[PDB]
Formats: sequence, C-alpha cells, structure tokens
Amino acid sequence: MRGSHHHHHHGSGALAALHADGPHAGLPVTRSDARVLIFNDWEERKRSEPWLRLDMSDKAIFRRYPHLR
Repeated sequence: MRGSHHHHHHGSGALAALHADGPHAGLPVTRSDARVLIFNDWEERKRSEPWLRLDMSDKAIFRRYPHLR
C-alpha cells in the first residue's frame, strides 16, 4: 500500500471492438477500444454509484491491459 494518482482528463462515448477467440477472447483489440471499454463501464458504474473515479491514460491502459502493446 503506497502512492496515489488521479487523471479524469479523457472521455469517448463509442463502441469497443473485442477479440472473439483464442488467447484474448473478450479483451479489447486496440488502446482506443480499451479506453472506450473503461469509459462505457465507468459510465454504467457511475450511473449506479455517483462517486466513481475515471483513470485511463495511455500508461493506465498498458498497465491494466498489457496485451495492447
């Protein structure tokens, strides 16, 4: 338990493309698919829970989802 970060600095309401089969089935295909997945999932969870914090820099996408690189 060390450190903290906040970057509610981005947002894009769209559809995300996912892999259908093999190693990555159900994962986003591009960095922008991963951003759009985080954003749409946050919009739904934020409509359920109004406090929800959003963090989706290029670094945060490659750290949460290492398969995009």
